Amino acid sequence: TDRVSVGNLRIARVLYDFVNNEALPGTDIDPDSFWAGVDKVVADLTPQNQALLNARDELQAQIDKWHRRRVIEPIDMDAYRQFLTEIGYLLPEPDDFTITTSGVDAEITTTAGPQLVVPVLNARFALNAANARWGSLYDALYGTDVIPETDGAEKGPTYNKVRGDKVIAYARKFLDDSVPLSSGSFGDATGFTVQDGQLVVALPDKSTGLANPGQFAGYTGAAESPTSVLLINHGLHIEILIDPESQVGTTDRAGVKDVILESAITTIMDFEDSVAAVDAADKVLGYRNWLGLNKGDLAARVLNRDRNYTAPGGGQFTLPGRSLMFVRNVGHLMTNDAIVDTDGSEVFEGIMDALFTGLIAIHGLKASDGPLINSRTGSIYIVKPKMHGPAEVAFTCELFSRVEDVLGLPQNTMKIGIMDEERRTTVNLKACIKAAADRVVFINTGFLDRTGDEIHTSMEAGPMVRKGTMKSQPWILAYEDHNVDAGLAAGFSGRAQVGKGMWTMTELMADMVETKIAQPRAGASTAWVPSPTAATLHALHYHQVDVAAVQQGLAGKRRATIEQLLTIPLAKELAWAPDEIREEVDNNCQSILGYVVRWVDQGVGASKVPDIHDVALMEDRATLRISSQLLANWLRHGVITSADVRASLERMAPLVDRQNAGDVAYRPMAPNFDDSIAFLAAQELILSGAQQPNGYTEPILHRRRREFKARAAE
Ligand SMILES: O=C(O)c1cc(-c2ccc(Cl)s2)on1
Ligand SMILES: [Mg+2]
Repeated sequence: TDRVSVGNLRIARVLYDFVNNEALPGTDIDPDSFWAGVDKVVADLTPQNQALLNARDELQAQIDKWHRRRVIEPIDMDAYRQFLTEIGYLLPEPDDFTITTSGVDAEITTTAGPQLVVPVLNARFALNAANARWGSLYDALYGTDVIPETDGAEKGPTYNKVRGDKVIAYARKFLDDSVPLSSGSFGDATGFTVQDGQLVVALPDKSTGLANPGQFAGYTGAAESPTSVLLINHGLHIEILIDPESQVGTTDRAGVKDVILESAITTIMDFEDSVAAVDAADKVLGYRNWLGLNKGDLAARVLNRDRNYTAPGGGQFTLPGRSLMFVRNVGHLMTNDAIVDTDGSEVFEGIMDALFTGLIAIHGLKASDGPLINSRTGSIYIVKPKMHGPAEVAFTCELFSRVEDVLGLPQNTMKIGIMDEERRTTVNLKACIKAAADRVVFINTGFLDRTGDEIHTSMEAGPMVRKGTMKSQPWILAYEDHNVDAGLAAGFSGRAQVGKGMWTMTELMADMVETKIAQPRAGASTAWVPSPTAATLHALHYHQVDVAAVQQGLAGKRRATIEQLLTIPLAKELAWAPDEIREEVDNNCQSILGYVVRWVDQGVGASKVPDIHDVALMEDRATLRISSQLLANWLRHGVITSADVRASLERMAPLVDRQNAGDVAYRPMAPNFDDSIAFLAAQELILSGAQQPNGYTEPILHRRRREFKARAAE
């Protein structure tokens, strides 16, 4: 074949060449000893990796049997919880502690703000995310529905002045609320001056300074009529751009051209649920973009330089122009044929990701060719998804230690962002944080994956409530609060991020601005957004809410009990009219088909996907886990029949077809269903759902995408 032998490993040539030619030079790692390290790490850690995956299985089987041997009305929580304890699912909670993680950048320890997640296989997206640290508020307001397209203020082929004026008024209001003047409002401002280290704002009748002079952070141009004024509020920068000669500036009372907000403070470059990578060629493409980002030479459009300002006093300084990058590795489950052993057995992809994304990240710790791209404090930031419990966390930390040795990095260089998205992590969260107490830089919650796990875990208990209902169930509200509580009690405030989930409705920005404010109000120092535009709008929330104060107020509170966490989301007796059952089935089948068809046919793992009511959603692969699990649960307990499932898939497929009309490379699923690899993938996810380990959709998706790629190669 086309593989390179390195001890017991057989490495795909594309990967071997990529690493030797592009990734290794400049790192001062001996190529030969790097590869020997790969072979030794893979050999040493593979059995523990497999042991952990079998443990998930054995635990799940015991819970399955517990439910099946019982026939009682409601679950006896006391009994249930004692059972989870005996079998090792629920572990004892350790004593209080404070995390000791060190060498972490300010963006993570201190600054509260939006966090972008983007598919690393899409160079354009990744570049846009990296540059999304600063974004135009005017663009974000004019371009979306945050300013209503009421009569007269609608978006046309060209500039609407009525609408522009609403934009301007909106941002004036933001400035008054965020950086208030001593007297009067920015709405009446006439000009900006810097007089002896102090900001002077001219009003029609008088002039005034800031109510808090310290929020003045700097300017550009001459103090006597600056080209911009830089402000700071809750650690986030705001920049007023001054230019009376611009399209918008000409019509403005102070000649203001735009307001620029520091938005995406950090970004997660994603190798997991937002991308489709099923072989060596797909992995190399992702690795190559990750390398381009870290070397700062990725182009598809390039990376921004830092921003230059004059201090208020008159000196000079500089602010980062790029979002600080994390990478999200895949989790413990999947293998990938980018490397096989002599037996033909695929190597664990999570193990490979640590080695290769870790190797590659070394470049971000040094000079691009300009200044060094990423971490100035010398850290590598890796998000590790889908872990179940503190043993799996300890394993990931040991994998990182071993990689650090192979790479010649100081111990604890590789920091860990722990996703709390699996039930066995949730109920043992404190122990999970403790297992990573010297590497952890965040914890984070989310709707989709965690709900998918909830469904699979109690699959045998009975029929679950509908998908839309899940978002307001006691278990999940408790899960959200417990996560914040565990983080703050572990000393995250001032040290590590406490993060919340993605806003998926990309076009519903008015709704996001209205509702997402709940997350920083709950003490989240960060939350996920789908686009640079959403990052700029969500940044508004951090100007309104003092997250640090919120966190300080929550300290010491125990707002969720183990009993609440363990409250299974079972439907009541006879909860749904027949029409309601049908809507939910259609809803879920459309969700699966819509996402699956792009994934299997085009290898796209994230995009704006129209839902059943044509609302544009940007969800990752976890949308598949939840939908397939709910349908599998409804089929399992006799809520619906296999003909209902079939009929819905067939009803939804043409709909998904016409929803993809704009796409030149799209191939329809209807009417030849059993010919469409994608349609068959969607069906398999449902009918085999209950048998997939923890409801994970990767084994099936990966197989079907590989099958599609093979067909197309003929
Ligand atoms: O719903 C989620 O959890 C989620 C959505 C995404 C996205 C990846 C790329 C985008 Cl662009 S949005 O990542 N996680
Ligand atoms: Mg997830």
